[PDB]
Amino acid sequence: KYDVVIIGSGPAGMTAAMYTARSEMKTLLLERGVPGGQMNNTAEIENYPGYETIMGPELSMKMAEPLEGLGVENAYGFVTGIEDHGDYKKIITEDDEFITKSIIIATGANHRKLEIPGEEEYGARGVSYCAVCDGAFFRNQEILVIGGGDSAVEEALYLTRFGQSVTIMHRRDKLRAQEIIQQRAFKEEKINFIWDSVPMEIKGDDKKIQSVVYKNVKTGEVTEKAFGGIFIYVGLDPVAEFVSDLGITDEAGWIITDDHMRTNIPGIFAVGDVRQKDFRQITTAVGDGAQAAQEAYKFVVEL
Amino acid sequence: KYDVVIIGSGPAGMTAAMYTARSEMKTLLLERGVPGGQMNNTAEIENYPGYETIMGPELSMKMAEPLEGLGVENAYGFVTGIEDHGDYKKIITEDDEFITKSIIIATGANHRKLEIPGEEEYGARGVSYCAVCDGAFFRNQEILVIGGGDSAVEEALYLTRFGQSVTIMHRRDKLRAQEIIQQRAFKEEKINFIWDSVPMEIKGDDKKIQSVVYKNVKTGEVTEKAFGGIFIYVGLDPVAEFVSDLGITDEAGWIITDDHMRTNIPGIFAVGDVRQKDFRQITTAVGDGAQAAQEAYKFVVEL
Ligand SMILES: Cc1cc2nc3c(=O)[nH]c(=O)nc-3n(C[C@H](O)[C@H](O)[C@H](O)COP(=O)(O)OP(=O)(O)OC[C@H]3O[C@@H](n4cnc5c(N)ncnc54)[C@H](O)[C@@H]3O)c2cc1C
Ligand SMILES: Cc1cc2nc3c(=O)[nH]c(=O)nc-3n(C[C@H](O)[C@H](O)[C@H](O)COP(=O)(O)OP(=O)(O)OC[C@H]3O[C@@H](n4cnc5c(N)ncnc54)[C@H](O)[C@@H]3O)c2cc1C
Ligand SMILES: NC(=O)c1ccc[n+]([C@@H]2O[C@H](COP(=O)([O-])OP(=O)(O)OC[C@H]3O[C@@H](n4cnc5c(N)ncnc54)[C@H](OP(=O)(O)O)[C@@H]3O)[C@@H](O)[C@H]2O)c1
Ligand SMILES: NC(=O)c1ccc[n+]([C@@H]2O[C@H](COP(=O)([O-])OP(=O)(O)OC[C@H]3O[C@@H](n4cnc5c(N)ncnc54)[C@H](OP(=O)(O)O)[C@@H]3O)[C@@H](O)[C@H]2O)c1
Repeated sequence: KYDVVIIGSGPAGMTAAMYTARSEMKTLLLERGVPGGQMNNTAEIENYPGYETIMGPELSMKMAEPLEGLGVENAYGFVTGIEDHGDYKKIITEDDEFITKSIIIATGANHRKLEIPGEEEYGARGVSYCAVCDGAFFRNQEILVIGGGDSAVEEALYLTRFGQSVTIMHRRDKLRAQEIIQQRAFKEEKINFIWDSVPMEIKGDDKKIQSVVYKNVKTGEVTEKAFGGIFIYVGLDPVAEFVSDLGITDEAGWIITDDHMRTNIPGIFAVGDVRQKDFRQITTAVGDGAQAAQEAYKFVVEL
Repeated sequence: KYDVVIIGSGPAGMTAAMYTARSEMKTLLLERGVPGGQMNNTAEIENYPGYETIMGPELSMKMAEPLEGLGVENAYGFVTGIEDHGDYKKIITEDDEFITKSIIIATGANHRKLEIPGEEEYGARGVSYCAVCDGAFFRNQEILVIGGGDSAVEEALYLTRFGQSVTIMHRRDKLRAQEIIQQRAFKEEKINFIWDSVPMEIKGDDKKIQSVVYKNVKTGEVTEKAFGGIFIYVGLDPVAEFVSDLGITDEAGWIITDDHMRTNIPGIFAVGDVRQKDFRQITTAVGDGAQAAQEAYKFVVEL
């Protein structure tokens, strides 16, 4: 009944949906939230070719704009499972079932947790995984940012708009982030570093965070320092629970595809951040999405 | 002396160059012509995520804009060859030589010729491979477009701005173009079709084209019909002459890569339309470019 159902309306899904709709495939695009995916949790995007710098939620709106005029059917849905019935597939959401000849899984990735004490307790109250969401709550605070990748370092630079200082705590002595971003952080006067360190405990009063205990990974030295907020950027986990049974995931839970976005299962493709891969960017999301869309067209044509 | 040299400044090269420069790689971007590649020969781009519709040369300018501020060194060059000297590579242009640790080949593809009589003779004078370049010379003419793919059909739709009529001659009875574009052509009153036909001869007076002879591929029926211009869109050939010796090309001349944009030769990558692949779009150009850029960074880091 659908030719293709795309699950997730971040940039990979949105590109896939634009491409399938342009091939006049009967196209359903399911999204649990706001179109844009991670781009809506991104302050400034500088490396999407075509735009010099653009705010994440604006790029999200621009990518979403044409979809309805192309005849993509946009619908709310949280997908909880997928069943392979051979020559069609069923997709289960909270309240619905959808039958389709093909599926493109574009559900992305989620913030990895520290799994330390205080992290859950202070969730609403000092602990954050999203600087554009929460930064303004931390005006004039000493902010801590955990991680040494692109997100940690970019989000620390963004947060300097609000905080008195932002400290980046990284578990080695060399950042993973792109050098251009490293350099901007090195030069920014409101950015401090705690190198070779990991957080051990987030502590507070029963209302909000007050301090963090951490440890040096070369010496075991333990320090406790006051902070008013902590933003955590220690990597990603896959958003793929709805296929855990199906035999298309690696040991960490990422969806395995070949180079044409194909899983094990004929007619189920996966694109973007949810796939097993190293390089997670909007460029490769868009690329993957277009490729899967063309593979779904051919699969459905042949069916 | 360069960390990376990218050859060609279409969207794949431009994305690669943006990414390498952001990793602070000493980056040279060589282009024989105008930045933009094929996008500058494209009238309206509707399927680049982020833009609802944009003229090709404008998207070209937007992609080129940030490169110099990122420290990409933009230079004129027609590359004629590449030598692998093990731990560095040399690139030869008309007048220069460049030494680099890595190379990303982003030189794209060129219009395939019909290789029929009149095609060369009327090159300047009725025969064209570029509608945005030449269309306005054909105002009120009966224009012929050869091919049944995305280019033929889109470029025929564009040309209806100028011609009295545009006829699309395709060698089968079903177009290859995206269905949305097929449908727009079917509905457009100024588009006619000559199905199941191939051109045999382009004829004219010693000044300009006047007629085309063609043949029906199911019956052998031969027809000659008057036209004032012919635009040819019968597919692509690789632009890779400068590596023909090197053992990285297939029998048709496309550059073979794995899924990380790697050739046989360590430190030489290839991206975008020049690669052996099926799906040639700006989305997959940009994707390939970003991936190669990250692979070049790692290669150079390890060297
Ligand atoms: C802080 C930050 C800054 C970044 N900055 C950049 C940058 O500047 N440049 C860049 O190239 N990349 C950047 N990235 C990476 C980029 O955002 C991602 O690579 C990209 O968004 C991945 O797109 P996607 O479509 O695969 O997944 P996502 O954008 O994650 O979209 C997945 C979508 O699936 C939906 N979804 C998930 N589960 C379900 C379900 N069960 N049912 C229905 N819908 C569901 C989600 O709501 C989401 O909208 C950044 C990432 C972060 C966190
Ligand atoms: C008429 C038309 C319409 C199109 N419309 C669309 C569309 O709407 N959407 C879409 O997604 N795709 C479209 N495409 C496809 C898209 O343009 C290409 O996929 C894309 O431009 C490929 O980018 P690239 O960087 O790999 O190669 P290119 O854009 O071809 O760029 C290659 C560059 O290399 C340079 N170069 C070549 N040889 C050398 C040399 N020896 N030394 C130095 N420089 C050199 C060239 O001058 C060129 O600038 C269209 C194509 C055509 C022809
Ligand atoms: N501008 C952009 O293009 C952009 C922006 C944001 C994100 N992204 C992409 O999105 C993907 C995810 O990025 P990310 O930065 O969110 O994750 P990431 O690349 O996995 O980086 C996580 C960082 O946190 C470190 N870390 C992990 N645990 C830690 C701990 N317990 N204490 C201190 N530091 C810890 C990691 O250390 P190690 O380095 O030792 O592993 C790493 O440096 C990447 O592929 C990235 O390039 C891109
Ligand atoms: N909007 C976009 O995304 C867009 C726009 C333009 C181009 N592109 C991409 O760029 C790539 C190249 O596109 P293209 O259209 O230039 O080439 P293409 O996909 O190779 O299509 C060429 C068309 O011409 C036909 N043909 C070949 N020889 C012929 C002859 N002698 N007489 C009549 N018809 C003949 C082919 O026939 P058969 O079909 O029988 O082979 C085919 O239909 C494609 O991958 C395409 O999708 C994309």
